[PDB]
Amino acid sequence: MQHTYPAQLMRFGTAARAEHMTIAAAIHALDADEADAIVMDIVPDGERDAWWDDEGFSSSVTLGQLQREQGDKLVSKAAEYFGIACRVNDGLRTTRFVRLFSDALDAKPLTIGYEVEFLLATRRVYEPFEAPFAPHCDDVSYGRDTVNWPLKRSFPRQLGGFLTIQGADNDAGMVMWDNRPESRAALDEMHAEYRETGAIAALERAAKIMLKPQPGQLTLFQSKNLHAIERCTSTRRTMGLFLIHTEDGWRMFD
Amino acid sequence: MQHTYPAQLMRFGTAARAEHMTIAAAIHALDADEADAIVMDIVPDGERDAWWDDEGFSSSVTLGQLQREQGDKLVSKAAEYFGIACRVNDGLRTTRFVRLFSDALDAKPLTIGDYEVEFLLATRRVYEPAPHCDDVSYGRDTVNWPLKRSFPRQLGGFLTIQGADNDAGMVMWDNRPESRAALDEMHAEYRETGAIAALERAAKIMLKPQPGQLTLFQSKNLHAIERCTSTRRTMGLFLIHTEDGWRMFD
Ligand SMILES: [Zn+2]
Ligand SMILES: [Zn+2]
Repeated sequence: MQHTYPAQLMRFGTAARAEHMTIAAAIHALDADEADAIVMDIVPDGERDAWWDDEGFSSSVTLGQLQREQGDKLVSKAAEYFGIACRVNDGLRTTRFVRLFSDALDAKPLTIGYEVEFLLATRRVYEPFEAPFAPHCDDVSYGRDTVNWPLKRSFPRQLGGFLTIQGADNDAGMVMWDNRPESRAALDEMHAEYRETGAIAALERAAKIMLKPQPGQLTLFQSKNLHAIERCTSTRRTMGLFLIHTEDGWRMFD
Repeated sequence: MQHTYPAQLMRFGTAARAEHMTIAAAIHALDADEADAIVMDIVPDGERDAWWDDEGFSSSVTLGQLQREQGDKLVSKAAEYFGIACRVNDGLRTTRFVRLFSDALDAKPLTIGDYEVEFLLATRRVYEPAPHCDDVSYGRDTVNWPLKRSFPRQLGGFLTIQGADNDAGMVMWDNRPESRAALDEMHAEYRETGAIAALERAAKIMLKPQPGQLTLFQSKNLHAIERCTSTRRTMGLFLIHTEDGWRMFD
């Protein structure tokens, strides 16, 4: 039997439901399309540093970075990505952060193929950047090189999960819109519309959820929805990964 | 003081030479284009199984296999190849077989990459009862193959552990196909006509590696393994002499 934690469950256009839930229950609600985001109070004050300094992080290419590459550069970056994951996952799988999900869901690292593992998770440092802050979505199928990207299947309930460790001075958080771009090319066009026009005209019609996750909070959300992290005024630290629910069970990757 | 061994040194059209050399000296003779192959007596008759059974092999995608993949399957098969190399190379580094080269040449695994990751070091091969050549740059999917430099003195190196009863060996021709497309074209001629016309009057070397012998050769030359009547077991890798030093991969 599992720990329950204070949770706020958010759906577009609706007041947040406040409940005490297990991690597996929050993840089930998302996978059932019963929530767009859930924010949970996981780590109490004073214990936040221990999750970051966890010895399993000790010893970085992300899948989102791998997806940007094309042709021979995608072959060479895939070699870096998969070669690295194997060096670092032995440590990551022991982290309290990764164990949150392996325990709750019986999750395992996503594998390709012999089977070799995707990278499990990343610690993320956000340094002050004076920009709009950047809207993107995460979908394991969204390689820029459509032909040569080898994960061609989309999971409509793919989740992002990140635990906030240090918050920015200005309390920088996340905006999530009711908009799901259909492909990497669609996001890539949206980026060009932003840089030229300062805006994304399609968004002025979309409902948005603004989230300000605090130190110790885990934010779980449907990562296919467009979203963006606000400009930070000082250092923000988070740890995160993504989840997909496969025929063989829950799988984790970053 | 490094080990010294009996070596036979072959060169197209010239008499086989009998020398006695270190592994480093044999490799440097090939790398100076002063031999096409060298066969050396390395492992004494009582000791061959122990090389096969080295604990460093306790743990199957090769570079040659990866080369034949195209498009998304190339990216997927590359993920498998580099992922496996990460798993197994720490063991492989400790094997007597890999150490022949890392000791002789200060060789290291070939790397690719912002972060450097290793190619697979070596493989043990079991043969149970079409000529080709090996060049690191000869991926079939040329636009997507990331290794663009050809090394003219690329070597293959294999130690024979168990020989076939019919004493099946290796033939090399003085013929160096210029890309994977050239090789695939010759394959289409062998299949469609029953030989490769260009090879008829080409100089050839016939090798008959025995158990305990190391065969080092210039792998860009077309070559073929003769058909075996019984089980043949070998351990093998390739060498290229890069800007950074000698690098091993399979
Ligand atoms: Zn995201
Ligand atoms: Zn060969």
